[PDB]
Amino acid sequence: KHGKRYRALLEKVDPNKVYTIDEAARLVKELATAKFDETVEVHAKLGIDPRRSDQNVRGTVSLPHGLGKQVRVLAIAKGEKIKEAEEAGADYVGGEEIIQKILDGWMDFDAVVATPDVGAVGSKGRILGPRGLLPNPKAGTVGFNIGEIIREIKAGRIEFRNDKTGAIHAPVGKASFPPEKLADNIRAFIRALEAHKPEGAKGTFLRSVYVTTTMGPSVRINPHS
Amino acid sequence: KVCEISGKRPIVANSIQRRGKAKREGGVGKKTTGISKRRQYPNLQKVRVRVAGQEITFRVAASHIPKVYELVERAKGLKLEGLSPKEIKKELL
Amino acid sequence: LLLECTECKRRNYATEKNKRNTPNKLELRKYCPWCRKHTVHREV
RNA sequence: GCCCGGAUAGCUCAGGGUAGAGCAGGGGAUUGAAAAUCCCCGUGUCCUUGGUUCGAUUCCGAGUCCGGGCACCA
RNA sequence: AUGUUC
RNA sequence: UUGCCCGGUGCCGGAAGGUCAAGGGGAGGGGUGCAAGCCCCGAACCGAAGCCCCGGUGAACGGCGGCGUAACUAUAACGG
RNA sequence: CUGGUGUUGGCUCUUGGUCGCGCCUGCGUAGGAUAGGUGGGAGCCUGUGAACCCCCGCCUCCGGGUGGGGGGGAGGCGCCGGUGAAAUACCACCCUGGCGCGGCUGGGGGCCUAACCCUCGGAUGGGGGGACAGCGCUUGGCGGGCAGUUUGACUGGGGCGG
RNA sequence: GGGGCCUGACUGCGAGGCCUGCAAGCCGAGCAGGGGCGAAAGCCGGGCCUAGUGAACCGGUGGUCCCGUGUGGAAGGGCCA
Ligand SMILES: [Mg+2]
Ligand SMILES: [Mg+2]
Ligand SMILES: [Mg+2]
Ligand SMILES: [Mg+2]
Ligand SMILES: [Mg+2]
Ligand SMILES: [Mg+2]
Ligand SMILES: [Mg+2]
Ligand SMILES: [Mg+2]
Repeated sequence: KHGKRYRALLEKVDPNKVYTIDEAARLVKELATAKFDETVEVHAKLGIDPRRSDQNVRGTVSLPHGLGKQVRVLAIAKGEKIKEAEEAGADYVGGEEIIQKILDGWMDFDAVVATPDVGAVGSKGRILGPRGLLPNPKAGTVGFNIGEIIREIKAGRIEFRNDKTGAIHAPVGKASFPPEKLADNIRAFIRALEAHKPEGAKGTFLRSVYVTTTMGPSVRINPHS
Repeated sequence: KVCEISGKRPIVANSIQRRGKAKREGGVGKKTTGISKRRQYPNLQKVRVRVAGQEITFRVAASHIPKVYELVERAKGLKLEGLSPKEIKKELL
Repeated sequence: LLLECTECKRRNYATEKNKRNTPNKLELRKYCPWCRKHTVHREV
């Protein structure tokens, strides 16, 4: 029920022991034993009624040290914006007509942004939406400063958004950052959570929080440390 | 009826029925919707006990039940006889 | 629908009413407070 | 006032992406015909309100009208 | 299993 | 000989569910002391019968009121 | 009638409800088919024994999930592609609903005799019931069996209507 | 009827009156506080007017120069809303 390669990692964690945001940042890159540059995931179980849609931790956070990723941004805009965005960093732009090229079949982008005055984008959206890619105001991806947004996206500004279980998760780096550079990124994440606490919530906010990799085991940790 | 040791007897007590919400709470307050005479009896109970030859039994209040045993002991100094559990009884204090 | 107006942060009072479906969402209104004189006032 | 539940087509009712059987009308189909039987039609503010969401009749919170139980009404 | 008529 | 109707009411039964008292419980809060403390409020939640609910019951309370259709008419064994 | 409590004591048995804690668990259609939510994810497993037959165990929507194991002896799975609202390996955080040990709080039985209760040609005794019943205090319920009362005025009489 | 800034649908009062069995109801110049519109004169203490209402009691909430049962507090009242 588990990799020879994985069970060789169970030895290197203590279930019970709670770690510290650098014990874990040191410890993590030697739990990235899979044949590629693993991502370092942070996982908080939260103290919200996940049902009370208003106690809903949705946001984004700009991550210093970024994500180590390579996010290919599709934009959608008319007049002037178009290019203040073609450059600013985007890889496919613009500009209204490509929703037909969203026949679809065409999905070769990892994130999407748009200027408010396309509204009309959001209708046709059914294919873009449940994949979490449909430009929002809520988390991330709509504004008239579309370059200002394309930019920070590329310096790995992550969405995050609690789920129907009260849990929340985020990529916060690669197992190939210094540990000083995760550790910081981890701290930048909680700080975002902590400031998206629904004011109106019983119990301790971050009941649990863990750190882990794609393909690794987790580390029960102490936020603030 | 009556405790043979403690003298407790039934007493008259009204029973008050109230409706409403206390002023201590939401309020306006309580209105009495009926007050009725009734009696409260003591909790008399039978206590048989050995003493001397004869048995002897007491109608006594639950509260004072021990006091019966507390008598029986303190009547080991008395000179107790005659097929007269009657008399044994008045002889207890 | 009936309703108060409170000098900002605190007490005070004046009280009017709005028609809730039609334009209400938080009543904001410049008004004189007895206690310490002349202010905004939110609904309550 | 508090706690529960209900509100979906003309009526009677089923049910996070989508609105349905049933009855009555009308076409078909089956029979040599006729009944019985089978199939296909057209029907909604999904009580109202704000939320959550890319999407709400569905999830949330409020409100109205009903129903059940318990408070109580100056 | 049922399953009318001319 | 004593029909039809168990929806409502009553009685009989019923360990799905709703609600419901004292009491238990104390998340959390308060008054006062220099403090140990002493006094209160109080949220989950546990908490009977009852009522609601489910089934039965007529020599239990009761209820049995009202478009089309046959040799003309009328009526209607027959349907709704 | 009903909870609580006193009178009221001795032993058990096994039940809910809720929490640690472990195991499990997830099925509209379409679709390889049993798709719980959200991350992460391009790679994961494999002489630490693939495919493929078997059999053991739980779970089952009877299709298969899922744990192990024989035998076998080197490939399988995932990206891709179809379908779908949504993907599939692998990894993580998440009672979603069970089970199993346990804590903590209720419930219902059984057995006992010694309180209480009944009984025996009078009995310090024997028998039967038995901590129930009876009875005290308190809770809430049913309660025309009974009680005390209310049941407006105007009005071409009053009532009905208004 | 249309448009712009506003919030006087002010606080503190109120000469004088209409109405009137009481109680209620009604109109109100003017003064001060602080304000709005207007260049200014000035106007603004809701609505063209006359229906859209309910004494007291008992409670609830928000304030607050008040009382606080030997004393300090507290309980609980009062007063203003
Ligand atoms: Mg005692
Ligand atoms: Mg019946
Ligand atoms: Mg009673
Ligand atoms: Mg009478
Ligand atoms: Mg005057
Ligand atoms: Mg009075
Ligand atoms: Mg008062
Ligand atoms: Mg004093």
